[PDB]
Amino acid sequence: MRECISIHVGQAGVQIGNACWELYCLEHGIQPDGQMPSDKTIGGGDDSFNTFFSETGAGKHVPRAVFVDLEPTVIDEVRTGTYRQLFHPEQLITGKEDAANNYARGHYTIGKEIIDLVLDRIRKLADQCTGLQGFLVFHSFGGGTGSGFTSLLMERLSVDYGKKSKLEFSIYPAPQVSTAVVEPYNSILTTHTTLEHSDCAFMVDNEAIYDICRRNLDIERPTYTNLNRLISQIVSSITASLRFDGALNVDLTEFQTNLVPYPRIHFPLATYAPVISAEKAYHEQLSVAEITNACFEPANQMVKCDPRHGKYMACCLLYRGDVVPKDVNAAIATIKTKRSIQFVDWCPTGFKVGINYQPPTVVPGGDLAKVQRAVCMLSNTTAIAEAWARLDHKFDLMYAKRAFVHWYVGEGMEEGEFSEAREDMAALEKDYEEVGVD
Amino acid sequence: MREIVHIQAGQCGNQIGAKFWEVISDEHGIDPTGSYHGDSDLQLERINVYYNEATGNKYVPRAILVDLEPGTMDSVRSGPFGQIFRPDNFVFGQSGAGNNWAKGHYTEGAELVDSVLDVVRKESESCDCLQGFQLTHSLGGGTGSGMGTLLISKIREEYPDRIMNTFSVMPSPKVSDTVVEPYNATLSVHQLVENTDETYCIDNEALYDICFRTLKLTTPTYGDLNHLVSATMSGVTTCLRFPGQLNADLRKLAVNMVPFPRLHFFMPGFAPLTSRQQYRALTVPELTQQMFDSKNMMAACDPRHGRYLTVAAIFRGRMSMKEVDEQMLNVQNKNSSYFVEWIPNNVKTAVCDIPPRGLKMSATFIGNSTAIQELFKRISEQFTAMFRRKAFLHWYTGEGMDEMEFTEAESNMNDLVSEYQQYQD
Amino acid sequence: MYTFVVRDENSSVYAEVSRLLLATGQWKRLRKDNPRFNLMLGERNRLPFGRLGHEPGLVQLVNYYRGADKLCRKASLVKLIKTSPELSESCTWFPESYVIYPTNLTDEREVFLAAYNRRREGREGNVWIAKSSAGAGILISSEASELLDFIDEQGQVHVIQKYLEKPLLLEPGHRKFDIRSWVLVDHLYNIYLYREGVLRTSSEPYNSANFQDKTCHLTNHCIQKEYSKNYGRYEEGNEMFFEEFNQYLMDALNTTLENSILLQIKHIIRSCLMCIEPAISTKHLHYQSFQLFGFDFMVDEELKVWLIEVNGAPACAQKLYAELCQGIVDVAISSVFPLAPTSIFIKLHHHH
Amino acid sequence: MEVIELNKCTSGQSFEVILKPPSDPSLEEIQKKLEAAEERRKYQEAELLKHLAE
Ligand SMILES: Nc1nc2c(ncn2[C@@H]2O[C@H](COP(=O)(O)OP(=O)(O)OP(=O)(O)O)[C@@H](O)[C@H]2O)c(=O)[nH]1
Ligand SMILES: Nc1ncnc2c1ncn2[C@@H]1O[C@H](COP(=O)(O)OP(=O)(O)CP(=O)(O)O)[C@@H](O)[C@H]1O
Ligand SMILES: Nc1nc2c(ncn2[C@@H]2O[C@H](COP(=O)(O)OP(=O)(O)O)[C@@H](O)[C@H]2O)c(=O)[nH]1
Ligand SMILES: CCC(=O)Nc1ccc(C)cc1O
Ligand SMILES: [Ca+2]
Ligand SMILES: [Ca+2]
Ligand SMILES: [Ca+2]
Ligand SMILES: [Mg+2]
Ligand SMILES: [Mg+2]
Ligand SMILES: [Mg+2]
Repeated sequence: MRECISIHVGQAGVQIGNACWELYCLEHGIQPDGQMPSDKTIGGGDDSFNTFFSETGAGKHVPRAVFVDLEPTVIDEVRTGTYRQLFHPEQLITGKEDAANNYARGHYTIGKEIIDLVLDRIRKLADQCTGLQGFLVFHSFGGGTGSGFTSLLMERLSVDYGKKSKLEFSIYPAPQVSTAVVEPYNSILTTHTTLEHSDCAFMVDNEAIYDICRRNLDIERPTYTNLNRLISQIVSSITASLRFDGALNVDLTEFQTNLVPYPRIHFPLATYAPVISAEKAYHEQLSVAEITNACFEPANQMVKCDPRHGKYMACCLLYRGDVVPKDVNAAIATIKTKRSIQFVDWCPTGFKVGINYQPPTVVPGGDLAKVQRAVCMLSNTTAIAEAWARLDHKFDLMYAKRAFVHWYVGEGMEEGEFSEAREDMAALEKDYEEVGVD
Repeated sequence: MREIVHIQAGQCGNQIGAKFWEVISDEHGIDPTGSYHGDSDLQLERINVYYNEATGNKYVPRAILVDLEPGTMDSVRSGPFGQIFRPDNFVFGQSGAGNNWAKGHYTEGAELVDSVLDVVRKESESCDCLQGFQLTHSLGGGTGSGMGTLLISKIREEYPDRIMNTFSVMPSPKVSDTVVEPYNATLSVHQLVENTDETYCIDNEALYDICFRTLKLTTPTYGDLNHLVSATMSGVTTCLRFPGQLNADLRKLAVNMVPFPRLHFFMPGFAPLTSRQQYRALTVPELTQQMFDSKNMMAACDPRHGRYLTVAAIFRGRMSMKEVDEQMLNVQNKNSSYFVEWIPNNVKTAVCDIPPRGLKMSATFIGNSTAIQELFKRISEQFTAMFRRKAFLHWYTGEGMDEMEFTEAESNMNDLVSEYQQYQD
Repeated sequence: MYTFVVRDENSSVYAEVSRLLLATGQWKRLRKDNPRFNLMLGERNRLPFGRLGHEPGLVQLVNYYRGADKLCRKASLVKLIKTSPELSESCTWFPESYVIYPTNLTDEREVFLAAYNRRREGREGNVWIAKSSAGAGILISSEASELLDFIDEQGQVHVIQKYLEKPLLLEPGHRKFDIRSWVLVDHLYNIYLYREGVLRTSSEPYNSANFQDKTCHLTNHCIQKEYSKNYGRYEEGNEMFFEEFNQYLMDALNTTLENSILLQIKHIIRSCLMCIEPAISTKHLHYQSFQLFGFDFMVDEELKVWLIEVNGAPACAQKLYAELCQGIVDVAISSVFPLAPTSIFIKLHHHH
Repeated sequence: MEVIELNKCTSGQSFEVILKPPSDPSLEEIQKKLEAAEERRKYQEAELLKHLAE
């Protein structure tokens, strides 16, 4: 058994972290007070769920997690929420004034004064691990903390835990649920400084999650609660292999091996199906073929883009529920004969398939319906570069006029870090094109 | 705990400041004696932003009343909510400022500023985490203009990394007390360009025209003009004073509204604006159409003459948040020529469930528009019409000022006009 | 009020559509870089499809199908036909073609020579034509040594296909010609064929014993108007429209344009567009596509129709700009953005 | 269409299907960037105070 430490940075990271640990508990049978009746080993054990939970002598199963925010309002919900009992105070770190959506403020001005405190708390969790695999870092691209402080944390983690893997769950900025105008700056600044420190990053575009909520869940104006409960389902589907018995994606290292043959291109596309409304009278349960075929519909991708016009480098299918290998292979054959799935010539044309018999758990009273089988497909498509292009174009529009640059320069950042970060993105976009286009 | 420190200076500043605390105190359920009597927890969620909590569950505004003569502040102390203010927070002299910027900034005002800073420092030392300051004042007089901007200069020196916000009443010859108001306003504007993060520009002519033409008030009074300022000040601070998914503090607002440090002068607006047909329900389209109408704008500047750098709209009341997005996108997607295309998604909307007193719903408009250069052009023209003949300068040179300082104020604002002009094309 | 942007100033077609759109008083043109648009009349090359459909509350529409280049590129069309089972390598309406890369750079050099040597040995007509997309650069020859050596002198991909040695000739004149069909595919992937076609005829008598002079062999409107001496002799602008051409087929061949030619044309159009539908369809896409296509066909003396190429950014005949451009606004633009017949198109029903 | 590496357990199984074969900064340097930016802030504020001193 090897432990994984989860780090939630900024509002988006913390609120998403809250929704995942709520789900993790419902999946593992852990109650809000930390007890786990099915855990026959009291105050110890090296089971699969122990990769995410330590155990006290009193039988409490405590998340291996750290929550960090430069302002306390969001983390205070954790301290007084339903699962307040899961964590102890050392795990929740709050400052007193945030980064004002200013990358430079989170990375430099404020980050410099709190980084050693966060590293000390993470070190405490690390000392409880007999074989730490690495870290899962949840953050937004847009926030000043999620962008500026996260990149600072990733740089130090690479120094303090050189041989440890680091995965990201990053929230891509979408105007429908944002009042900030500078988020292209922050996103591109944090991608530049984090790129060499992240082994694998799962980008979720709020625009995609927003449209899935309005389309499949019939939510006219989704809230962060609606968005986060759906996001934590995809996150859970991705981390289940680490928390349950299995043989695929059993440790963080396997995510890079199976999904990232080229280091810089480490942003897999996630696609999830089915998402059915709970308020629905009663839905017809979809088959293995129908949910697998849905993995190649843009409508259920965590980032809107057209995989038909890119090249695949890897492809995992993570099933949960009533699924047997026979059915999966039948659907795959049917899809290849109907879909446009172009692999890069230097990669095998195939699919790694993982099946977990336990169907997706849904939060009681939540928006999602209980289904008998679900799948999350992780595919490394060059088509996700459309997201970088969109973001780099918005950056170019404002930076040409140096709009808002003074806010960053005023917090000690050099203007030349903008162009240095931007040129890195232009090189990232060129890598994708060299790999995907003829 | 993101506390704001309020300062009101001079006649205009204290009279507009007074009504402001009167309007929001009613919104937060605080009575004239400081006791809460509302019926919703939303009234107290962010109550500490503007109020200090005293013994016995009393709420005392975090405001400092400043003037160089006693009169207006004796009025406040005897006004409706006069008893609600901290007695030690009244700081005033006896000389007056005679509508003289040099008296408020260099002579009379300099003698009193240190004691005002002692009270400011007192209110700050008790804030768990101070967001920043807001000042209400006019630019055409002497105390709010000259001493107000002196206060700002010294507050920025002692709190260099706090946000400094002002509600600045701009003089107009149609609603004028003395002919020297362009002098005082030109001198103050440069101080604001240097030492404020956000300045809400309130033109007394726009206030007058609205009272006369829209509200149908035959003979507007300063009281009528102050009702508009009250409601507008309540509107722009709704996000700060009530809970919502925005979670915005002064520095976050500034960061998304000010793309260039000197261009931080805002056009505020308010809707509805109805004469006494006053009980009619106002639909979201109507609300949105008016909010973007120039006749609902208080800078007396035609937005169609410039371009919006950033826009912030706050809707108050129980309404269709889905229906708001549609009409907001409709205004943008029907007049996109007046928005700079080099700032993606520069029009933001925020909702609030609690409506102002006596209205099912309302909308407050906050625009960073290059059209505001028209306001500074008027002032500059009126300044030059007198300064070219050195008319009325003896009032100022008698206080130790030199003509050179006036020539520089003149140039400083014509530079500001030019900076707005380059971003308009 | 709907908004659109113009990013292809050289498009005579959409220059008219933009003109018509503004004439409705319900469409407003924006600067070519304004993202808040309903309709993009985009550029030909490197159109940024990835930036479409990400503006909240705007239904966005573009006049190009992403991925249609596979059909409108010389080499791409050949590869698409030979690799797609829907068309197969035994496709009977497309001339035997081969993709040939210049030796200074897969490639079908040896496969071409195998079929060539077979034709030369069997006394059959062995005349081929070499062309590419980078042309205004065409060569017609019966010797395989001349065709290949011509491609090596270039630096771009070329295609060698069978030259139709028995083309149908119009009388009087004894002259070659080609047929241009305009096809409009809307966002729902309905295939509409403009009822009005055009024949680009050669004003010179077809001479089979001299492919060196390419004035009677190439029916391009620009070649006839520059190197031919009988331009505009038989019909105005070397352009014969369907009404005249149909009357000729009846007096000369005792058949109609519908029976003898149009059925094959409508069949070829369906087969090509249906083939690539799953690859380019925007049914479940965050934005919507439509595109105007210009198909070029050949007719041999057996009244069999052959496909020459497909044009993704075609032009229209001067006399047909008004009717066609209006039709574009009706079925492709107003169908998505309605305003406050006897359709000029022939809907080619099919299974999606 | 080949299935390889079938692994079965009580809570699921996994396998690999193949349809076709193929064809940092030290801790010293991070503090320098954090202190260099803090130096540019101190310098800018020093100029602001110098300005207010004049
Ligand atoms: N999906 C999702 N997105 C969120 C959530 N909270 C914030 N965001 C997005 O994150 C971006 C804003 O950054 P935040 O995370 O709120 O800011 P921060 O990381 O706390 O840093 P500060 O600027 O210091 O407040 C916007 O694009 C929001 O849409 C959330 O709970 N769920
Ligand atoms: N295989 C073939 N057999 C006989 N003639 C052919 C031929 N391929 C091309 N042609 C002649 O060439 C002309 C079309 O050439 P092609 O279409 O390849 O060039 P092009 O694409 O630059 C013209 P456009 O795109 O405007 O239709 C036709 O008029 C036809 O007569
Ligand atoms: N809107 C408004 N403007 C005022 C009020 N009182 C004065 N003014 C304006 O303020 C300017 C005079 O400044 P004033 O505040 O009287 O001078 P001060 O007391 O020395 O600061 C003139 O332009 C007046 O029109 C008021 O109550 N409301
Ligand atoms: C700037 C205008 C001004 O100074 N006005 C003025 C007039 C009379 C007296 C006594 C004092 C005064 O201040
Ligand atoms: Ca145990
Ligand atoms: Ca590393
Ligand atoms: Ca004195
Ligand atoms: Mg935050
Ligand atoms: Mg006065
Ligand atoms: Mg062509």
